[PDB]
Amino acid sequence: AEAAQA
Amino acid sequence: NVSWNGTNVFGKSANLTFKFLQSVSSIPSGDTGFVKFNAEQIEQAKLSLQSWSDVANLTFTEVTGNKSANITFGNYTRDASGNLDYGTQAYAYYPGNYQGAGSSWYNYNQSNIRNPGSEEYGRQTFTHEIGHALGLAHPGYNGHYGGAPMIDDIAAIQRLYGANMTTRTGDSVYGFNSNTDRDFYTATDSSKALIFSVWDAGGTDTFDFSGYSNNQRINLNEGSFSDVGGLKGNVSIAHGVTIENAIGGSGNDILVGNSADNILQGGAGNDVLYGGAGADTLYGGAGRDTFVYGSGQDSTVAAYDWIADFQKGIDKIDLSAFRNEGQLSFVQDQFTGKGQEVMLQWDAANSITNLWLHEAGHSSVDFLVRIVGQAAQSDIIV
Ligand SMILES: [Ca+2]
Ligand SMILES: [Ca+2]
Ligand SMILES: [Ca+2]
Ligand SMILES: [Ca+2]
Ligand SMILES: [Ca+2]
Ligand SMILES: [Ca+2]
Ligand SMILES: [Ca+2]
Ligand SMILES: [Cl-]
Ligand SMILES: [Cl-]
Repeated sequence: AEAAQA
Repeated sequence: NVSWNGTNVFGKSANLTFKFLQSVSSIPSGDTGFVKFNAEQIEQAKLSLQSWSDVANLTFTEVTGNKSANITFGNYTRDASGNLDYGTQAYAYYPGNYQGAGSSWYNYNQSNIRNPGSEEYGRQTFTHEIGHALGLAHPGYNGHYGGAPMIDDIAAIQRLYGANMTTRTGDSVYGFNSNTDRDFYTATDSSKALIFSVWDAGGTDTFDFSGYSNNQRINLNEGSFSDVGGLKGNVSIAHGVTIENAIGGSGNDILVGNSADNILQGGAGNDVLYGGAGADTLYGGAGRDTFVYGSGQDSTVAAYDWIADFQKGIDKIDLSAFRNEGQLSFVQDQFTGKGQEVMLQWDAANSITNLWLHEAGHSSVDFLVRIVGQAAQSDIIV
């Protein structure tokens, strides 16, 4: 699962 | 809940490997235009890894060549269509056995990504991305960005891998004159902003915020936030940590101790010092300072406060909180037994003033503050 940075 | 030890496994340490990719066959997101980490990115990434292994039971060992690694680092520059991407920032993948698990990716077209050592958002991004590659769902000030794990991050990561009890177990100083050898805990001059949540596993420790002229609010309570160097809520103390001492700056500060024995120094300016429970030693510093007492338990005879630099006619001792059970009366040289009485007693031989308070409902006189110097009745706020 992926988490993106703002 | 996921971690490198599996799903729903808590408090289990991990030894992990990491690698700076030199090439790729593909990026798991479909992005393209791979670029390997530069020397500055490498250094800053290692500092970010260190800030995680500082607080939780993790070890990180770099590998190279064709060895696989738990956590990887690489840059991208283009989308799946092959068009330049100057909009996005970074992303990372959870721990697991799937392809690209633990990998983290950063947009090389961003100056903050290329120069994370001089552009604070870059370092913060590394820290957050590593946080996610470790299993954190949602990792993460006048335009500044904290580069290290914050209070909730610390709790969460320790939940997963256990707390690191070997970290800074000696007498540690945070802020100015820091001995931590961590950039995020260190201020070198008054223009340096501090943003951190302190993890500390033992010893007698100090918050040294002496280099600032802003009015500061410094709280030594576990889990509490402080307003430091003119910022707000920029400093905090992680759950499970006891910090003992604090030094304010030249501003008008508030220093709040905890239940431990605290040494509090106001510095210049007009400060409010509150020792709380335990035997505290209080230095108001230059200026008109107020030493606050909120209950009889603040300064029992068996564990009394010292006020070491009291200035008669200038400083104040605040006992107004005792009103709630009857307002205090000043007696000159003897108690009546009625209770709610305050006496200053001069010890000429030692030049110590003993502040005695006989509290309502106490059979004996159980409240004492010892003062190095003279104090007058008009110095006491009842
Ligand atoms: Ca320490
Ligand atoms: Ca400590
Ligand atoms: Ca001050
Ligand atoms: Ca205390
Ligand atoms: Ca002062
Ligand atoms: Ca003073
Ligand atoms: Ca106290
Ligand atoms: Cl490390
Ligand atoms: Cl230390």
